[PDB]
Amino acid sequence: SVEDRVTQLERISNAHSQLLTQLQQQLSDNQSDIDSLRGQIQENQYQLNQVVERQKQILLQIDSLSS
Amino acid sequence: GSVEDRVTQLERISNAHSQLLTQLQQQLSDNQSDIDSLRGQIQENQYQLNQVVERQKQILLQIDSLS
Amino acid sequence: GSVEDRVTQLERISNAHSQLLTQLQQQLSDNQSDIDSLRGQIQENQYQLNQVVERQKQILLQIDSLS
Ligand code: NA
Repeated sequence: SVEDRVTQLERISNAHSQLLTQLQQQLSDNQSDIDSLRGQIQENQYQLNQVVERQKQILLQIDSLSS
Repeated sequence: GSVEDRVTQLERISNAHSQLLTQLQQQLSDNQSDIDSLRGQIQENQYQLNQVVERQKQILLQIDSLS
Repeated sequence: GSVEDRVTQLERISNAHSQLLTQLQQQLSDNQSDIDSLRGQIQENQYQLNQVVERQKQILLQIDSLS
C-alpha cells in the first residue's frame, strides 16, 4: 500500500505538472492582454485631453466673439 | 525519516498544492472574466468619445462661420 | 527504481511545484492589481466624458446667443 500510495502521488504529481504549465501560459497571455487594454485606456485619455483642451479654446473664442 | 513518514509528508504537501491550484484556477477565471469585461467597457467608452470628437468638429464649424 | 528512489524524485518535483506555485500566485496578483487599477482609470475617463457632453450642450446654447 506504500507502493500504491507512491503510485497515486506520481499520478497526482503529473497532473499538477501539466496544470502548472497551462496556468503559466495563460498568466503570461493575460499579462499581454492587459497591456493591450492599458494602452487603449491611455490612448483614449489622451484623446479626451485633446477634446477638453479644445473646449477651453472654444469657450474663450465665444467670450471674444461676445465682445 | 521512515519512507512512511516521507510519503505521509508528500501526501500532505500534495493536498496543499491541490487546494492552492483550485484557488488559483478560480482566481484566474475571475481575472480572465475581468479582462473581457474591461475590454467591453473600453469599447463603449471609445465609441462615446468618437461621437464627442465629431460633435466638437460640428461645433467648430459653427464657430468658424460666426468668426 | 526502488520505492526509496521514487520518493526522493517526488520530493524534488514537489519542491519544484511549491516554487512555481508561489511564482504563479504572484503573477496572478499582479494581473489582478493591474485590472483593478485600469477599472479605476476607465471609470474616471467616463466621468470626465460625461462632463464634456454636458459642456458641449452649454457651448451650443452660447453659440446660439451669438447668432
Ligand atoms: Na466641444
